[PDB]
Amino acid sequence: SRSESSIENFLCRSACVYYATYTNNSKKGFAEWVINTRQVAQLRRKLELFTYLRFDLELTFVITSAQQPSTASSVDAPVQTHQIMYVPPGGPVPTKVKDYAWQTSTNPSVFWTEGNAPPRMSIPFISIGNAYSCFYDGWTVYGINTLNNMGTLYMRHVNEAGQGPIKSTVRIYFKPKHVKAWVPRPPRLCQYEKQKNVNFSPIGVTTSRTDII
Amino acid sequence: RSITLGNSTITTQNVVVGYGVWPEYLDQPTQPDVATCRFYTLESVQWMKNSAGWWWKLPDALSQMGLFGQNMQYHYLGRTGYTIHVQCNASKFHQGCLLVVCVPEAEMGCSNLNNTPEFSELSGGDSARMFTDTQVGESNAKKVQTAVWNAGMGVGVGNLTIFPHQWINLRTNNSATLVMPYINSVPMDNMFRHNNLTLMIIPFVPLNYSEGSSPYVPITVTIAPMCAEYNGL
Amino acid sequence: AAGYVTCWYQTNIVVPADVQSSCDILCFVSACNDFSVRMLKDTPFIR
Amino acid sequence: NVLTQSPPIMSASPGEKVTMTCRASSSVSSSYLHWYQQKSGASPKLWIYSTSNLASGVPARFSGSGSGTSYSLTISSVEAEDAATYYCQQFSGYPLTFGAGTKLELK
Amino acid sequence: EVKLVESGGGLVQPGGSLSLSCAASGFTFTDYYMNWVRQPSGKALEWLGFLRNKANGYTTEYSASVKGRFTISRDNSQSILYLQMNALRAEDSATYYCARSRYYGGTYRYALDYWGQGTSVTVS
Repeated sequence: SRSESSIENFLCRSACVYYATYTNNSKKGFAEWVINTRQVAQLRRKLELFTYLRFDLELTFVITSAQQPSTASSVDAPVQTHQIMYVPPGGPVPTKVKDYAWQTSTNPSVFWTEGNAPPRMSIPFISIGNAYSCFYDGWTVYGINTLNNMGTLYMRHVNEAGQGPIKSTVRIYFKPKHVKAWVPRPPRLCQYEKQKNVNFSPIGVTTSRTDII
Repeated sequence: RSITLGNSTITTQNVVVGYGVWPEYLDQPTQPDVATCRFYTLESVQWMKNSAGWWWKLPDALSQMGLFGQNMQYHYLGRTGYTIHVQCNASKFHQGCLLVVCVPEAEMGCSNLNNTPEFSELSGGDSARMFTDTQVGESNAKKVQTAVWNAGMGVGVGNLTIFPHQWINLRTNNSATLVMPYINSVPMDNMFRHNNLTLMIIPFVPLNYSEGSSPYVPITVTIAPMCAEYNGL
Repeated sequence: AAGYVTCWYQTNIVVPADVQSSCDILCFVSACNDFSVRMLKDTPFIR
Repeated sequence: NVLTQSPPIMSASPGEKVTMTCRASSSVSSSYLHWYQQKSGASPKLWIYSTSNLASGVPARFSGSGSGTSYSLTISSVEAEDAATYYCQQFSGYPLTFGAGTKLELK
Repeated sequence: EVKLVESGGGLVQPGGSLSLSCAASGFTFTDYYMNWVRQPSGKALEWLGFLRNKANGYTTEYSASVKGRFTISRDNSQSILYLQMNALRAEDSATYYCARSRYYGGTYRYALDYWGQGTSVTVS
């Protein structure tokens, strides 16, 4: 029973990494997420066991809505539709809801009505180098590594509101595929303090006992 | 015994080689060999009683060492391998134990929780930086956190043996030898912005001697580049 | 100029207890067997 | 991190058993808390290091204890030379903060 | 025996500078951490900073309030210890000590065993 410790069965799991809200009428309701691996603390520790990784990606969004308190007089709305835009590394970036960057041509986006299966999409391995780098001892600012930059995501409604505000949440799920690892490293002892860097506070090695015998 | 390279010669007598591979060759690159393949002996550090440890950043420690320091500034890219010889000379009346490890991509953490360490405090130009056995303060601006029981990387110091390592035990052993290939994602990288290796020496069981013996044991590190090739016309 | 044979301390002399530390070094010289001479003269190591 | 000792002034007759406390705001490790004793107009002296171990040349009447965030120093029998001021020290992060001070006046 | 004396105290104007000196005798000076603890007139003690031994590179770790104003250093030839003060204010009138530290196990607990006799510095 030695096969559940394989790399394909150790890292190819699904994990909630982001959770954001956006409303439709407030003229600054749209989500935002720069795709990285250092978001949640549990998935980060399983990825810093190795130094160089290489994987495809699979994202699945579980989008739901909830009615905000409107004014009066028989609120009725049809089914809603969301647009989940993906910006490649080095592309145009939106800044408002109604913007030029949404209707561009080289940003692949999905359109999804409510009441169906949730909208999966898959991102291939996009990098100039031959592998992602989980660590980088060198300057670009120290320890940044501008080579593994996978892109950003953007979500918004495409229905204009007529009688009632509607806010919606979204839980981005995350799943690597065809994982290859290289050069293993010892697991992190100290806690995780910041997102960008590997800064820490010093801690004892092990919990203590009363004597040696 | 008595190996020679270029115009330099050392004297040896067990060698552990990398991750199982030997360092070998691959616009267009040029391959200089007659003037870089020699033993650049770094100067010796002293091991006292209450010592803590040392570290060198590897393509930074040879940045002023002769012709290898000239090819780092003239050529933009490049890739090398290394061959490290460590040997400390103690008598039969001393005792202690070292750990000679060679960490690839050893990203260190600053003392302040928000900043990143400056350039002069990560790597001393052909001079060994030192760990401490106490904490580094929080109030100073930008300095490397050098608590030795966390090895400066926020990791357990005991689990550092997963990297290619070699024990120096003064009871039975005297020397260590490592051969490290080129480990990087891109096939040819810059040599100023990046330090792809880090050689660490940590004393686990500290030095001890009786009254009368010499109170320090010097360590000598000798590095030699292997299969280097640069990029230019 | 014709050369120099200077010698440098790398590390100190590490020595145990109850041993002297001041050691000495002798130096020898010879001919490497492929060398020739010509045009004999008299020696200047005389009155 | 601050240390609050209690009581600030404490009096005891010779022959009784007396105790003082030293309370921290956060959790301080048990091996990093020491006790000092400064007499009237003299330099201070180390009394108990690592919260339970006696110093060199101290009498065996003193004994410290406690763990977590509350530590205590108790004297078994009060004599005539142990009327002074006692401080407690800590280290969880820099700097090293001293206590307020507990004064022991004889009766 | 451990014998620590210190001198250099006196009166000095606010906004001025003053240099103390603490001398050590009776032990190997390049082996122990040397602290600096001041104390106001009958109040609680305050810690300023220490300087590590030769095996750790002679670095300093000041406190938070005196960072940039004070300066701790030692002299290479003989066994003496310095403290360079700058930009003195009215609250620096205190009694300055000169403590030693030591290794109890092979570990470094943060105790201060041997203290100097104490010099005084006032400002006005």
